[PDB]
Amino acid sequence: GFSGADLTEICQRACKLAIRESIESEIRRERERQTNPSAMEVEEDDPVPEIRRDHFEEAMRFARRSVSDNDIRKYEMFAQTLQQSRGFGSFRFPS
Amino acid sequence: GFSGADLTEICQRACKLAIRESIESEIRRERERQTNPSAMEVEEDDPVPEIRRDHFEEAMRFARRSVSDNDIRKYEMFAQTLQQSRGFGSFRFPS
Amino acid sequence: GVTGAPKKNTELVKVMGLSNYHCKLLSPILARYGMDKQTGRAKLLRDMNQGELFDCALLGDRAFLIEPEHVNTVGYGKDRSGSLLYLHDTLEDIKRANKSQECLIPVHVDGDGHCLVHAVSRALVGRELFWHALRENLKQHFQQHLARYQALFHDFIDAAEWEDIINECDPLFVPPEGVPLGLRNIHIFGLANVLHRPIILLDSLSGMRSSGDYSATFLPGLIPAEKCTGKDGHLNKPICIAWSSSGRNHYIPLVGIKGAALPKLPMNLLPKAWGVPQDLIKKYIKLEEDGGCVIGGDRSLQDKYLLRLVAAMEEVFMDKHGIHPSLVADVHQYFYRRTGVIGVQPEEVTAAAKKAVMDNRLHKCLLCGALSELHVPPEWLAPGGKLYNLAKSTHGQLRTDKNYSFPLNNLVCSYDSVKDVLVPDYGMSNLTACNWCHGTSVRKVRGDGSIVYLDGDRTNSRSTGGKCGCGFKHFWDGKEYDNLPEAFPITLEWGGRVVRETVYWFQYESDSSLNSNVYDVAMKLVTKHFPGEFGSEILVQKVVHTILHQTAKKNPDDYTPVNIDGAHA
Repeated sequence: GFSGADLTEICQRACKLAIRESIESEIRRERERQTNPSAMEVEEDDPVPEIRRDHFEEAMRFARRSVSDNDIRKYEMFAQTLQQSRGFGSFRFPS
Repeated sequence: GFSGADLTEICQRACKLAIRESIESEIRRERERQTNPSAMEVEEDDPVPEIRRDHFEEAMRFARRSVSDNDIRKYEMFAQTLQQSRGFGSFRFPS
Repeated sequence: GVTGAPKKNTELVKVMGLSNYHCKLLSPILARYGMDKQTGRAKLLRDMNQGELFDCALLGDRAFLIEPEHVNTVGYGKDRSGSLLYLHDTLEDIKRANKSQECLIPVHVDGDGHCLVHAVSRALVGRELFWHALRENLKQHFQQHLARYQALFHDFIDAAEWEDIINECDPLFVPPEGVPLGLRNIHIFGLANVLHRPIILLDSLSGMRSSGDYSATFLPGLIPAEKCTGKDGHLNKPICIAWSSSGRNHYIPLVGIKGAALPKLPMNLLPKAWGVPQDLIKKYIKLEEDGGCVIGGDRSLQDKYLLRLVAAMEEVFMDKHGIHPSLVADVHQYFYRRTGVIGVQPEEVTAAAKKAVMDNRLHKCLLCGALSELHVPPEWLAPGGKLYNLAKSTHGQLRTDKNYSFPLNNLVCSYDSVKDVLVPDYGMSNLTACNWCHGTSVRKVRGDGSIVYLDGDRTNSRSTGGKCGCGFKHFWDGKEYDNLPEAFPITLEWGGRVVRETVYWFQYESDSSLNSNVYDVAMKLVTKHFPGEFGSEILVQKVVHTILHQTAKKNPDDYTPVNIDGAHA
């Protein structure tokens, strides 16, 4: 029953969880390298280049619903007010 | 249950009980030494140099809880409603 | 009311929740079922290939060990009957052999006529759980070695008797009239061979010097001694049994005390072999250097595992019998034991109580725990019955379109044209006063064992804490709350319409999450009374502001629970 504007949240709160895990490991790598500057170990390309499933498996824990169930049988009941005042489809031209 | 601005009157009303005492012990000393204006041994360096516990013993007597326990409920019953509208939990991608 | 609750019978006394009658409702299914170490679900022995009937040979290491705190229990621990004085002459050398300590004791067993294997099962696990396998497989063990049984007893037992002897192992087969209530020693010989274990049947000092061989040492003669050892390479210490009366009709098991000294049986109290050479005492019993033998053992099963196994059988017993065995047990006590008949079949109580399950005719007392039933004989509603007469002068003609409610019996009866009977929906029938103590709070019991509580009904589950004082949990809206909720009305106006609605506001719950949350209580009402109105979000704000101002109690302990008659007064 998710709205069209709470799938634009699941697809962003699942980016912050890959942004944060990038700066984290980017910083935490410089830490250990400065712990052993003589280690010389360089040319490390990237820790996370990719949204990397098990982000969505975590962003779904903060996924709410905008329109509750009662907020649907409020419009769907208004359609059957504009409707139900119609229905002459029984009309048929004789002969 | 003290706010962030009711700990700033256990820390000022604990100073207006030192200003009082250090501004009284100055005056009382002045009338005192007019009994011996020829003493020439007057002017003690400091009568009260220090906030000096047994002031917080007294300033704690005028400490008022700003937010009553019947008003902190209105918020704790909000944030718990932002939760419980969440938690897709057992969500798990296949395989 | 001193007598408002009948004393619990030996079959009905529940030790750690386990009663003999309850175990009798689970033991026959244990004959082909086992407990699973991972799921805890019962599993057919067909899948784990232990045979169709439970192989009692694995039980040779099983000896019951009684705790001192459970000795005083009637039907579980020490027998209180005259067997206490009976065995004292034997108890004189039982104690003194183990340096004057009580090491071997008689144990009370249900007197339903099959106590022999009941005692042996009580000799093995101390419960009535493994007894049923002891007989059915014994009948097969008799058949497989009947020729070898013939080799010894064809000159002592009639050839036609062996067909009757195997009939003795039949579980519910009632022998013809005149048979003394008790099983012969021939089973124990097979049982000793079946268990891969010696079995010792004792009697008084007079019994040993009596010229009868009814007290003898049953050795596994049909099974070689290397097969009569435990998994540690040691011979299985024998289980001991005794005669419980001078009439020789009830068997008792002799077991040691859990955590105490291992019983040692002196030579004068060690009887001669039964049907096998005397030299087999040395071969089949782990014998000591002093001339005696060790009784009981330390390779025993703790009661913690057996508690799962009983629960592991109540699992399938849901599917197979459509009823709970404890629920059957109470039906036995309150309706079958009500007639005073001793020895009622468990199977009849199981099947018939399902009728009470189907129509919800069980109504359990909430104060003394009595299980009451609204049982009406069929003719009472048929022509000539009591309620049959009332419908005519109180509400006129028997009408197929008119239901007849009988407040005196709380039965609401429709008139079925073909049968000419008034049919009360016993689901709609409600007992209002107990027929044991006349307690007004008597409530239905469902087939799953769940009691049909109502709002304000106090459950038997212990309250972990609460201002109620009742010490029990309370049931509400399908949930169990430690306290009863404060209630006070609310005032709703929307679209010109006005609604009275009463608001129940739980508070002071031991578990935090169960306390009321205004943003759910308010939303529930508006949805419940205004489904699909536009702009109701404004109404909810007005509602919330009211409840908060009403629950703002000056003293947090200002507790004024709901006033429900009967639960609290």
